[PDB]
Amino acid sequence: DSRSNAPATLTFENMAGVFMLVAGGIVAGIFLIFIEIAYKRHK
Amino acid sequence: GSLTINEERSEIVDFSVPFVETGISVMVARSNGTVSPSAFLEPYSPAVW
Repeated sequence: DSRSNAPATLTFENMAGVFMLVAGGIVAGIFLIFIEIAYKRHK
Repeated sequence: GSLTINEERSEIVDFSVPFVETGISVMVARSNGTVSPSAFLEPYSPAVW
């Protein structure tokens, strides 16, 4: 049949660019919250 | 009345001169403006969902 319905569907590319933002949240904080924890805690 | 002149019938009966200018045309149902979103989940392919 002939349809050509919807001149888009948001790619799984730009959302990855959005997915990359939260990923940096998952990777960054732990390393700080773990490593720097040794410093501010003892002295 | 509305009698369309023709060659298939001018044989078995005569015909006078016409008094109109008619053509043949196609008539179709009304013109309507309606949108086509099937489901609201349309803007996103299920790959991202």
